[PDB]
Amino acid sequence: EELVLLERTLEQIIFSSAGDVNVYDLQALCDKVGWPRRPLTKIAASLRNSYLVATLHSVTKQLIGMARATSDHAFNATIWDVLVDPSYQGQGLGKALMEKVIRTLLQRDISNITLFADNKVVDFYKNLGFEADPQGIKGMFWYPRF
Amino acid sequence: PLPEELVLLERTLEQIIFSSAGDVNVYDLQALCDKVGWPRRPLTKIAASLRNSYLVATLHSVTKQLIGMARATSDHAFNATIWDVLVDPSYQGQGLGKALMEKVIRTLLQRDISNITLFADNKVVDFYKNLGFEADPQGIKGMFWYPRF
Ligand SMILES: CC(=O)SCCNC(=O)CCNC(=O)[C@H](O)C(C)(C)COP(=O)(O)OP(=O)(O)OC[C@H]1O[C@@H](n2cnc3c(N)ncnc32)[C@H](O)[C@@H]1OP(=O)(O)O
Ligand SMILES: CC(=O)SCCNC(=O)CCNC(=O)[C@H](O)C(C)(C)COP(=O)(O)OP(=O)(O)OC[C@H]1O[C@@H](n2cnc3c(N)ncnc32)[C@H](O)[C@@H]1OP(=O)(O)O
Ligand SMILES: COc1ccc2[nH]cc(CCN)c2c1
Ligand SMILES: COc1ccc2[nH]cc(CCN)c2c1
Repeated sequence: EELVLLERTLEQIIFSSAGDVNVYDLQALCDKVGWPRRPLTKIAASLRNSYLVATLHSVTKQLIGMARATSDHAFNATIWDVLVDPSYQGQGLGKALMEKVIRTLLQRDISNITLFADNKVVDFYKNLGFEADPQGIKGMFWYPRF
Repeated sequence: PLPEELVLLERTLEQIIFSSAGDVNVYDLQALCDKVGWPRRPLTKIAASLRNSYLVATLHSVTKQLIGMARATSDHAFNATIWDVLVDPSYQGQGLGKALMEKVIRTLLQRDISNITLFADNKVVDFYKNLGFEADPQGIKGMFWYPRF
């Protein structure tokens, strides 16, 4: 559940599966990457209803990474909202976070791990093993507004 | 407002009721899955997936026979994903799949989930395009981790 990813010095990055994510901290994190504000009670509703909530913390605690997944607790998991503090990207942390996400889902016996990737991020997930439109399957949205 | 359960159609020589009540018997479901050719899954895990599905929607043939089902997970606020849309082959081609999906979308809209998603086999993509679903908007790709299919 908890786990020290790395340690540096001039700081240790901790990965957790607890979901101890305070919605104010996550609102800050989201703002840094330019995601639009959303009602904290709705954010909190979506975290409370996420089968998996994974976090990166930089204890010197500061939330610097998150991923989450909805699942039907049996067959299928979908990964929404993975993000790493901009001051921390390029350090291999997005990779680490995802890698424990996939492992934790595989341990809970979810064999169908899916996501929806934006154009500029598809190649980061292809590296980790994800494969777009396998055998022609297509991901579809009802009247999107992106 | 769309009620929890309602009657879609009336024919004789049988009415067809939709419901989002979610009370589907895992046995009946297992048999419907057999008909469409699906391999059988462990009942306790099917039971777990229905239990953990935000929306379970049924089509029954009163005269109760399960003839249609769709389900969706969700995070209760933002996103929803529709899995296992299926209709008994004897009742396909009647507009029942179309009817079932429209109610699913409406229910998810009423609960104010605005991001409604699914993953479509190649053969069924046009079916969902008819209903307003758009594939790969803005380059977004649906991805799977090491798919075995
Ligand atoms: C969630 C969705 O549905 S879409 C994804 C949402 N994510 C976002 O775009 C929000 C902001 N993004 C981020 O937080 C980060 O850019 C992330 C999560 C995409 C990646 O974080 P980073 O820390 O930059 O990635 P990390 O440092 O772990 O790099 C991992 C590997 O992927 C590579 N990589 C990083 N970014 C990208 C990219 N945009 N495209 C391709 N490869 C990339 C890195 O080079 C590295 O490769 P290597 O291990 O082979 O050297
Ligand atoms: C579940 C997923 O996420 S992927 C979908 C997986 N589903 C399956 O493979 C299970 C087996 N297949 C089925 O259950 C059925 O084919 C369904 C549910 C897809 C369709 O059910 P049906 O009752 O046959 O559909 P319905 O009668 O409502 O057909 C509606 C319309 O869509 C059209 N349509 C039906 N099947 C298809 C198809 N495969 N591709 C494109 N259009 C189709 C029909 O011709 C009909 O035309 P209309 O525009 O005149 O109405
Ligand atoms: C509503 O959540 C989703 C789902 C899929 C998505 N693809 C791209 C984005 C933009 C943010 N990278 C996004 C958001
Ligand atoms: C072949 O394994 C998988 C994986 C996910 C699936 N969803 C629905 C089905 C029935 C066939 N479409 C299915 C099968």
